[PDB]
Amino acid sequence: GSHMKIRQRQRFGRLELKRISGRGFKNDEEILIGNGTIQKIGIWDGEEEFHVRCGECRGILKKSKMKLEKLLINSAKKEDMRDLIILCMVFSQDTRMFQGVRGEINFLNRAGQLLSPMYQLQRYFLNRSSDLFDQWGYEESPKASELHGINESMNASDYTLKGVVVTKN
Ligand SMILES: Nc1nc2c(ncn2[C@@H]2O[C@H](COP(=O)(O)OP(=O)(O)O)[C@@H](O)[C@H]2O)c(=O)[nH]1
Repeated sequence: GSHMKIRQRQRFGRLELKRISGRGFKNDEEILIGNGTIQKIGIWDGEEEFHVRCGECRGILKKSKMKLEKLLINSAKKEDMRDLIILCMVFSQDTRMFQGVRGEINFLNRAGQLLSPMYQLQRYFLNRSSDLFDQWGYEESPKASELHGINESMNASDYTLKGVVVTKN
Protein backbone atom coordinates (compact mmCIF):
# COMPACT_ATOMS: atom_id res chain seq x y z
CA GLY A 1 0.00 0.00 0.00
CA SER A 2 0.72 3.68 0.61
CA HIS A 3 2.36 3.45 4.03
CA MET A 4 4.10 0.68 5.97
CA LYS A 5 2.05 -0.38 8.94
CA ILE A 6 3.45 -1.29 12.33
CA ARG A 7 4.41 -4.98 12.61
CA GLN A 8 3.62 -5.78 8.93
CA ARG A 9 6.29 -7.42 6.76
CA GLN A 10 6.87 -5.25 3.67
CA ARG A 11 9.10 -5.11 0.62
CA PHE A 12 11.27 -2.56 -1.28
CA GLY A 13 12.81 -5.02 -3.75
CA ARG A 14 15.71 -6.80 -1.99
CA LEU A 15 15.12 -4.99 1.31
CA GLU A 16 12.57 -6.46 3.79
CA LEU A 17 11.09 -4.23 6.43
CA LYS A 18 8.80 -4.18 9.38
CA ARG A 19 7.86 -1.09 11.28
CA ILE A 20 8.75 -0.65 14.94
CA SER A 21 7.47 2.91 15.34
CA GLY A 22 6.92 6.35 13.80
CA ARG A 23 5.01 7.63 10.84
CA GLY A 24 6.16 9.04 7.53
CA PHE A 25 4.37 11.63 5.37
CA LYS A 26 5.33 11.59 1.71
CA ASN A 27 5.58 14.87 -0.39
CA ASP A 28 6.86 15.19 -3.99
CA GLU A 29 10.07 17.18 -4.30
CA GLU A 30 12.37 18.00 -7.16
CA ILE A 31 15.63 16.28 -6.26
CA LEU A 32 19.05 17.13 -7.61
CA ILE A 33 20.83 13.85 -8.20
CA GLY A 34 24.67 13.73 -8.60
CA ASN A 35 24.13 13.31 -12.33
CA GLY A 36 23.05 16.88 -12.51
CA THR A 37 19.55 15.88 -13.55
CA ILE A 38 16.70 17.07 -11.41
CA GLN A 39 14.00 14.44 -10.77
CA LYS A 40 10.63 14.50 -8.99
CA ILE A 41 10.63 11.98 -6.11
CA GLY A 42 8.35 11.09 -3.18
CA ILE A 43 10.31 12.25 -0.08
CA TRP A 44 9.13 10.85 3.26
CA ASP A 45 9.32 13.19 6.24
CA GLY A 46 9.10 12.16 9.92
CA GLU A 47 10.96 9.75 12.23
CA GLU A 48 10.66 6.09 11.42
CA GLU A 49 12.06 2.90 13.02
CA PHE A 50 12.21 -0.43 11.15
CA HIS A 51 13.31 -3.97 11.38
CA VAL A 52 15.16 -4.69 8.14
CA ARG A 53 16.58 -7.68 6.37
CA CYS A 54 18.56 -8.45 3.26
CA GLY A 55 19.13 -12.19 2.83
CA GLU A 56 20.70 -13.42 6.08
CA CYS A 57 21.51 -9.93 7.40
CA ARG A 58 19.28 -8.38 10.05
CA GLY A 59 19.23 -4.90 11.54
CA ILE A 60 17.25 -1.96 12.88
CA LEU A 61 16.91 1.29 10.99
CA LYS A 62 16.23 4.78 12.12
CA LYS A 63 15.64 7.52 9.64
CA SER A 64 14.40 11.06 9.47
CA LYS A 65 13.71 13.07 6.35
CA MET A 66 16.40 12.39 3.82
CA LYS A 67 18.74 11.03 6.47
CA LEU A 68 19.78 7.64 7.75
CA GLU A 69 20.05 8.41 11.51
CA LYS A 70 21.22 5.06 12.96
CA LEU A 71 21.59 1.52 11.55
CA LEU A 72 22.37 -1.39 13.90
CA ILE A 73 23.27 -4.64 12.05
CA ASN A 74 23.81 -8.16 13.36
CA SER A 75 27.00 -9.73 12.08
CA ALA A 76 26.49 -11.97 8.99
CA LYS A 77 27.67 -13.18 5.58
CA LYS A 78 29.56 -10.24 4.11
CA GLU A 79 27.64 -9.85 0.75
CA ASP A 80 24.39 -9.57 2.66
CA MET A 81 25.70 -7.02 5.14
CA ARG A 82 26.95 -4.94 2.21
CA ASP A 83 23.61 -4.97 0.51
CA LEU A 84 21.61 -4.39 3.64
CA ILE A 85 23.73 -1.28 4.14
CA ILE A 86 23.19 -0.08 0.56
CA LEU A 87 19.46 -0.80 0.65
CA CYS A 88 19.18 1.10 3.95
CA MET A 89 21.08 4.04 2.48
CA VAL A 90 18.66 4.25 -0.53
CA PHE A 91 15.58 3.54 1.57
CA SER A 92 16.43 6.42 3.84
CA GLN A 93 16.68 8.92 0.94
CA ASP A 94 19.80 10.27 2.43
CA THR A 95 21.16 13.44 0.83
CA ARG A 96 24.44 11.59 0.38
CA MET A 97 22.84 8.68 -1.54
CA PHE A 98 21.40 11.22 -4.09
CA GLN A 99 24.85 12.84 -4.58
CA GLY A 100 26.47 9.49 -5.39
CA VAL A 101 24.57 8.93 -8.62
CA ARG A 102 27.43 9.35 -11.16
CA GLY A 103 26.38 7.48 -14.28
CA GLU A 104 23.25 7.55 -16.41
CA ILE A 105 20.06 6.30 -14.77
CA ASN A 106 16.70 5.85 -16.53
CA PHE A 107 13.31 6.74 -15.13
CA LEU A 108 11.60 5.53 -18.31
CA ASN A 109 12.25 2.20 -20.07
CA ARG A 110 12.84 1.78 -23.82
CA ALA A 111 9.15 1.07 -24.56
CA GLY A 112 8.56 4.49 -22.84
CA GLN A 113 6.89 3.04 -19.71
CA LEU A 114 7.13 4.66 -16.25
CA LEU A 115 9.68 3.37 -13.80
CA SER A 116 9.90 3.91 -10.09
CA PRO A 117 12.51 6.37 -9.04
CA MET A 118 13.31 4.84 -5.70
CA TYR A 119 13.49 1.34 -7.32
CA GLN A 120 15.74 2.50 -10.06
CA LEU A 121 18.11 4.02 -7.42
CA GLN A 122 18.21 0.74 -5.59
CA ARG A 123 19.09 -0.91 -8.93
CA TYR A 124 21.74 1.66 -9.64
CA PHE A 125 23.41 1.22 -6.22
CA LEU A 126 23.29 -2.61 -5.76
CA ASN A 127 25.38 -2.65 -8.88
CA ARG A 128 27.69 0.36 -8.29
CA SER A 129 28.00 0.38 -4.48
CA SER A 130 31.27 2.30 -4.55
CA ASP A 131 29.34 5.22 -5.85
CA LEU A 132 27.41 5.55 -2.62
CA PHE A 133 30.28 4.73 -0.23
CA ASP A 134 32.36 7.50 -1.83
CA GLN A 135 29.81 10.02 -0.47
CA TRP A 136 29.12 8.47 2.86
CA GLY A 137 31.93 9.30 5.32
CA TYR A 138 33.46 7.78 8.42
CA GLU A 139 33.30 8.27 12.18
CA GLU A 140 34.97 6.81 15.25
CA SER A 141 33.58 3.40 16.16
CA PRO A 142 31.48 2.87 19.33
CA LYS A 143 33.53 2.73 22.56
CA ALA A 144 31.73 -0.41 23.87
CA SER A 145 33.06 -3.80 22.83
CA GLU A 146 29.71 -5.54 22.30
CA LEU A 147 29.47 -3.00 19.41
CA HIS A 148 31.93 -2.75 16.46
CA GLY A 149 32.45 -0.43 13.50
CA ILE A 150 32.39 -1.69 9.94
CA ASN A 151 33.95 -0.27 6.82
CA GLU A 152 32.87 -0.53 3.24
CA SER A 153 34.84 -3.73 2.77
CA MET A 154 32.80 -5.12 5.69
CA ASN A 155 35.68 -5.66 8.08
CA ALA A 156 35.55 -4.60 11.73
CA SER A 157 37.28 -1.25 11.99
CA ASP A 158 38.22 1.56 14.38
CA TYR A 159 36.38 3.95 12.07
CA THR A 160 32.90 3.11 10.80
CA LEU A 161 30.40 4.25 8.14
CA LYS A 162 28.49 7.16 9.68
CA GLY A 163 25.57 6.00 11.85
CA VAL A 164 26.40 2.34 11.24
CA VAL A 165 27.11 -0.12 14.10
CA VAL A 166 27.42 -3.91 14.30
CA THR A 167 26.55 -6.37 17.14
CA LYS A 168 27.93 -9.87 17.36
CA ASN A 169 25.77 -11.53 16.29
N1 LIG B 1 9.98 5.94 4.83
C1 LIG B 1 9.02 5.23 4.28
N2 LIG B 1 9.10 4.82 2.97
C2 LIG B 1 8.07 4.10 2.46
C3 LIG B 1 6.88 3.82 3.25
N3 LIG B 1 5.98 3.09 2.45
C4 LIG B 1 6.58 2.94 1.23
N4 LIG B 1 7.82 3.56 1.26
C5 LIG B 1 8.84 3.69 0.23
O1 LIG B 1 8.49 4.84 -0.54
C6 LIG B 1 8.79 4.56 -1.90
C7 LIG B 1 7.54 4.70 -2.76
O2 LIG B 1 8.01 5.12 -4.03
P1 LIG B 1 7.28 4.49 -5.31
O3 LIG B 1 6.73 3.12 -5.03
O4 LIG B 1 8.13 4.69 -6.53
O5 LIG B 1 5.91 5.23 -5.31
P2 LIG B 1 5.70 6.80 -5.50
O6 LIG B 1 6.39 7.52 -4.34
O7 LIG B 1 4.16 6.86 -5.48
O8 LIG B 1 6.22 7.34 -6.83
C8 LIG B 1 9.32 3.13 -1.97
O9 LIG B 1 10.75 3.21 -1.97
C9 LIG B 1 8.86 2.51 -0.69
O10 LIG B 1 9.70 1.46 -0.17
C10 LIG B 1 6.92 4.34 4.64
O11 LIG B 1 5.97 4.16 5.43
N5 LIG B 1 7.98 5.00 5.07
